[PDB]
Amino acid sequence: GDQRFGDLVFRQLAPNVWQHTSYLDMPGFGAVASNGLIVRDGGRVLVVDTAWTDDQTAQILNWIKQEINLPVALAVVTHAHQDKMGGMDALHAAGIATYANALSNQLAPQEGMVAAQHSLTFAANGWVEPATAPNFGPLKVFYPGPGHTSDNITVGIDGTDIAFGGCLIKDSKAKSLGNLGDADTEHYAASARAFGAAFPKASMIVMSHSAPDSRAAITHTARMADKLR
Ligand SMILES: COc1cc(C)cc2oc(=O)cc(CP(=O)(O)O)c12
Ligand SMILES: [Zn+2]
Repeated sequence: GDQRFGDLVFRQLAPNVWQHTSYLDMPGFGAVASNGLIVRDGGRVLVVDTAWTDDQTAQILNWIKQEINLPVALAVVTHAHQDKMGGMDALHAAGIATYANALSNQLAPQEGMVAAQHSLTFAANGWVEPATAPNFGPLKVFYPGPGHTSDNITVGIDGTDIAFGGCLIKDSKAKSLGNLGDADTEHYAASARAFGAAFPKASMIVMSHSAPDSRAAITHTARMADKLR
């Protein structure tokens, strides 16, 4: 079940995979939950996305120390908004190697974010160029095209049924596509479907603002995005 740890929530999704959840009271939008992932790969831990803030991200590291007690080898962050990169300084203070889409690192300063230390680049078909993602273990990084943002990336976990859509994917009952302020509305539907096609065996879809869902999250998100065109 859900584990409350200070102001954060942690939920085990698989033997080696947990979801981290943090909250930011955004004036005009309530207290918004954001989810990322924690993956144990043998004797090390890999993180997908920060929490909203440095303090919350340090608390993620504290939870990892108490519940897993292995070094965090790297973190990858999935676009240049605060819910995904707001805690970069906490990762750096902890000595953790950080990775983001090159475009996310380019956008970070203007978005008020600190850039990751390393830039991922992507082949024309969307798969990460492997030399830019060394030692990623089971994390398979895919750029599906522009959607929630132009830089949004996605992550599958090899050896599990889990894929992470970040803010690109909304749950199967969602009423809207959320914050479209930086979105590519023309390309969103295709990008959502490209995420599903990249991880065809993923039956558990994890996303930024809802609990994990079935693949109906992908079909429903794409069908809603069909309207934006
Ligand atoms: C940049 O961020 C946001 C901006 C605005 C105007 C509203 C928002 O409302 C949310 O609920 C979540 C976010 C972060 P997100 O776009 O999900 O990365 C958000
Ligand atoms: Zn965003």
